[PDB]
Amino acid sequence: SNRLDGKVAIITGGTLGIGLAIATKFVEEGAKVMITGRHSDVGEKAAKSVGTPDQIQFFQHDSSDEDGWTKLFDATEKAFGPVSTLVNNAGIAVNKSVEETTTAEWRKLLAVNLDGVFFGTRLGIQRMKNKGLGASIINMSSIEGFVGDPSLGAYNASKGAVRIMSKSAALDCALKDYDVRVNTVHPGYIKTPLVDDLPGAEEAMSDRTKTPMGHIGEPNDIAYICVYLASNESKFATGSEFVVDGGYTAQ
Amino acid sequence: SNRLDGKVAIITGGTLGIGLAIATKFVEEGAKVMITGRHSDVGEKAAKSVGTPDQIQFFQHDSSDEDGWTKLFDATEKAFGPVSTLVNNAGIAVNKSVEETTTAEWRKLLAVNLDGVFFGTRLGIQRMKNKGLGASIINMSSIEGFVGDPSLGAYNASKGAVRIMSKSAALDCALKDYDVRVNTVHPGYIKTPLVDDLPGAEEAMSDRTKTPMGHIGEPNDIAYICVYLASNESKFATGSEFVVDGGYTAQ
Amino acid sequence: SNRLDGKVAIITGGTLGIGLAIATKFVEEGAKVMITGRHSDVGEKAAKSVGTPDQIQFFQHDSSDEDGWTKLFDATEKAFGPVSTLVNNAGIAVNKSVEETTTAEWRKLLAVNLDGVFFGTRLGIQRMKNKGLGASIINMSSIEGFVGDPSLGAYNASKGAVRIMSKSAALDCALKDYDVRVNTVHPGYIKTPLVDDLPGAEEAMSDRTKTPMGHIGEPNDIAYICVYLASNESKFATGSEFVVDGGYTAQ
Amino acid sequence: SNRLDGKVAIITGGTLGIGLAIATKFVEEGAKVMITGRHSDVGEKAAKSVGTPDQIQFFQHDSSDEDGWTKLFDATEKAFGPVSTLVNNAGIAVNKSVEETTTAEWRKLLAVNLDGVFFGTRLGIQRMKNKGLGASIINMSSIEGFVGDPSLGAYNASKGAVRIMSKSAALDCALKDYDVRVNTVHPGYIKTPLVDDLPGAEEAMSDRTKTPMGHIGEPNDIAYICVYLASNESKFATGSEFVVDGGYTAQ
Ligand SMILES: [Mg+2]
Ligand SMILES: [Mg+2]
Repeated sequence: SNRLDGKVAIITGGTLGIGLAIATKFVEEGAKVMITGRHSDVGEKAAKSVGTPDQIQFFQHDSSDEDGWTKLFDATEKAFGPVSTLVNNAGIAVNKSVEETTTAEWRKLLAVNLDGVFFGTRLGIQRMKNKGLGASIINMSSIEGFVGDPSLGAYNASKGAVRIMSKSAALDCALKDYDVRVNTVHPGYIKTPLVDDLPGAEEAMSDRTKTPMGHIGEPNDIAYICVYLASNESKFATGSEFVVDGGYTAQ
Repeated sequence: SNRLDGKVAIITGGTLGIGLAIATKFVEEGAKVMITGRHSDVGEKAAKSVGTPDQIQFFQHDSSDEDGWTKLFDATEKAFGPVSTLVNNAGIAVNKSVEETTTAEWRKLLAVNLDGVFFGTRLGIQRMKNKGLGASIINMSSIEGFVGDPSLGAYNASKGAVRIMSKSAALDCALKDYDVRVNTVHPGYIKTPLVDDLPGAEEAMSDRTKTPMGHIGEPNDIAYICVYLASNESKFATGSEFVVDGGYTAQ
Repeated sequence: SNRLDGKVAIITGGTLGIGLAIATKFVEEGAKVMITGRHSDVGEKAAKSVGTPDQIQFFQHDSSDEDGWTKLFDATEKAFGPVSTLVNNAGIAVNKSVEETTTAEWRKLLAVNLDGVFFGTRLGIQRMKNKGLGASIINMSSIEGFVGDPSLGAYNASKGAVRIMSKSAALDCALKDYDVRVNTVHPGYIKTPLVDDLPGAEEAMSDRTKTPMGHIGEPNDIAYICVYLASNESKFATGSEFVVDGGYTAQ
Repeated sequence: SNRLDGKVAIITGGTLGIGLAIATKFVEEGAKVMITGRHSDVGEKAAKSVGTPDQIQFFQHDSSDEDGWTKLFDATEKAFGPVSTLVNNAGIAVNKSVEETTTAEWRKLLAVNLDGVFFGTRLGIQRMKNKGLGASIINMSSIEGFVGDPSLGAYNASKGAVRIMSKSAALDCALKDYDVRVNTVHPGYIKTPLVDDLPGAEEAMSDRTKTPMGHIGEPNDIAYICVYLASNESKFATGSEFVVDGGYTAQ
C-alpha cells in the first residue's frame, strides 16, 4: 500500500493484458499513470476502467513513432508532473523462423520491439536523470531474451537486443549518478484475452515440457515484479534480468 | 502492508545483517518468524529488537547441523503453526584462492554454505509440500554464484552449487504440483556491521570497477526482494535468480 | 591439417583483423574462401596475401546490402561450388551511450551488425540446408553480447540480438534436420591495426579490471575457435556461445 | 596433427566413454597421457588399446582420494616429465530429486564430482604454474551446470559448483600470470556403453524436447573441444564455459 507514493509512470501498450495489469497495480500503489495504445476506443475505456483522470489517462501512440515519444512525455508531465517511471511494454510478434522471416516482417517487428524501446529508454534517461525522482526504466522482455524459439526468430533478436542494451543504459546511468535504474522483466507464458482467442495456445504453453508448473501465468504476475522495480524498494537493482516464467528457463 | 499475511518463516542466520533485515520486514508484512544463529546472546536480543514472541522467536542452530534442522522445523511449528517459508541465508566466507584453500577450509565452508542449504531445502520440500501454504524456499546466493572472485574459491563453489541445485528443486516441486517454489537471491556488496569492522572494505567494494553505482547496498535491499519471493505475488516465479547488486554483474 | 577438407566458406569483413585471420586459417585447413569488404584495394591485396584464386577470392560487399547477399552466394558457388560455411564477421562500432546515440547512428550500426547478420543467416540456411555439406553458420558477437558497456549502447543491442537470434536459427535447423549448425563466437579485446591506430586503447583494454590476463588477444585466437566450429569436429555443437576473452566476462 | 606437441596430460576417468575419447585424440595429437580409473582390469586394457607405454599409461585412482592426487602427479611426471594439462573428467551420478537424496548419496557424489575436481584443480595450479608449459585445466561439467534436472539434485549442485569454482581459479591464474588456464566443458547427452546398458535411455535423451538435433552425441564430440582447450590455440580462453549439447540449453 502506497509502495509507489508520488511516482509518475508511462506504460507503453498499457491498454491490454500485462501492460493493463501493471497500470492497475501502479494506480493501486499510488502512482499517476499514462497508458499508451494504438486505438482510442480501447485506450479511453482501459484508463476509465482503472481509475479517474487524476490517477490514470490514455495517450494514443505507436512506440515505433520517435516524435510521438516527445509528445507522450510532454502530455504526461502536463497531466501529472515530471515522469519518474517508464515501462517499455509495447511489443508485437511474428510467427516465423529466421529462415521464413520476410525483410518487411523483420523491420516491422524491430520498429516496435527494439527501436521503440531504444526511443523510450534514451528519452527516459534524458528527461528523468538528476531530478531526485528515484527514476526507474523497466524494459519488458520475455523468456525469448534468454532462449531461442525456432518460430520466433525476429522476436528473439528483439528480446536479446533489449536485454543487453538495458545493461549498457543501467551502467551509464549508475556510473554518472543519474538517479535512473534500468532493468528487464522476462515473463514466461501469460494468459490474456489474446491467448484465449488462439484455440489450443494455452494448453500447448501449459505442457510440462514448456512450463514446468503445468499452467501459464496471469498479468498480475508481471504487474507485481514491476511494482517492486518501479518502487524505491529496488534502489540497488540495476542492469538485472527478472524472470517470472513458471520454470520455463530453469530446464 | 500485510503482504505476508498468515506466512510462517524460518530465516537461517537471521540474527545479523541481511538475515535480520529479512526477519524485520517479514514481521512488518505479517509473517511469524523463527530466526536462527550460533549464539544465544545475539539471537535473543535480535528477536526482541524486531518484535514480541507472538511475532518472532530465536532458535540456536548451526545450519551444517542436520539433526538440528528437524528440531528447528518442530520448534517453529510448535510456536507458529506449519512453516510456509524458508530463507536459507546462513553462510560463512574463506578469503583464499582455490590454490591456497586448505581441505579443512573447503569442508568447513561447504558444510554451512552447501550442505546446510541442501539440508534446509530437502526438509523444507518434505515439510511444506501439498499443504496449500503457498510455500517458498529462498536460497541466499550472491554475485559469486554468477562470476568468479580469485580470492573466494570455495565460496564461489558453494554459490554456484546453490544456484543450480535450487533450479533442480524448483523443477521437481513444479512438475509434482507440490505448491513449493524455490528461487535464489544474489546480493552484491551490502553494508553491515561486519563490513564496517573491516577497514577499507566498503571503499574497495564501492569502486566503480566493482559496483557501478559507486556505493554498496544496505540489508533492506535484500529484505524487499525476499518479501516479494515469500509472498503469493511471486506465485509464477520458480527456478529463477534475482540479482540486487548495484550493477556488479552487468559489466 | 586438412580440418576443413572440402569446405567452401564466405567470411564477411574478411579483408582485415579477425576476419582476415579466420580466412588465413580456413585456407591453411583446406577450405575454399570468399572474403568480403567495402574496398577493392584492401580486398584484392588481402585475398592475394592469403593464397591463389583457386584457394581464396575477394567479393566487394556491404553486409547491410540485402540484394548483394544473393550476388555473394552466387559468386562463391561459381568460384568454388556450393557454400558449406558462413562467418558473419562484418561489424561497425559507435562510441556512444544509449543516452547519446542519434537515431542515424542507431540505424547505421543495426544495418550492418544486426540486419546484415539476419540477411546472411537467413540466406545461408536457405542455400546450405539438406545438401550433406555439414553446414555451419558462425555469427561473430563479442563480450558485448553478454555484458553492457556504458559507451557502446547500440553495439550492445546488436550483439545481444545476434546472440539470441542465432539460438532461434540453431533450433529450427536442428528440429528440421537441415544439416546446418548456428553458433556465436564472443571475442574479448583483440589487437588489430585499427586498435594500434587508437593511442592508449590497448593499455586501457589490457588493465586487469578489464582483461584479467593483463594483455589483449590476437586475431588467430578467434580464427582457431572458428576452425573448430566450421569443421565437422563440432557436429554436436549448435545454439552455443563460445567466449575467448582473457577472462573479461569471468569476473 | 601434432596440435598437442610436447603436452603431458592427466585425464581422470580416462578408461571409459568421454575420458577414453579425450585420451585417444590427445595421443593422436602428440600428447603423452596418464588415464585414471577405479579398476586395473579396465584401465590397463584401455591404455594398451590407445597406444604404447611411451604414449599413454594407466594409474588406478579414485578422484575423491586427496593423497592419491600427489601419487598421480608424481607417477605422470616420472613417466612423461612435467604435467602441462589436467582434464578433471571423473564423475558419478545419483538419480534422485533433492527431496529424495540421502545425506550418504549427497556426500558420495560431492566427494567425486566436487571435492575431486577441487583437489585436481588446486594441485594442478600448484604443480603446473610458472613453467612455460602453456598449462590448461579442463573441468568437465555438463548441461546440468546450466539448467536443473528434477531427478539429478546432487549432480546439479556438483556441476554448478565446478562451473563457478573454475572461474575463480581462471581469474587467480590470469591475474598472477601463472601460465595456467581453467575452462569448463558442458556435454549434453553422449552415447556410451553405459547409456547402451540402460534400455530406453538413448531414445528418451534423443526426444526433440530434450535434444533438438533428435539424437545424442558421441565421445569424440567432447574429445575435439578438449583438444582445442588443451592446445595453445586457446591461449586467450580462460574462465569460459564450452557447451556441446545438440541444442539442449538453447531452448
Ligand atoms: Mg563482469
Ligand atoms: Mg531450456
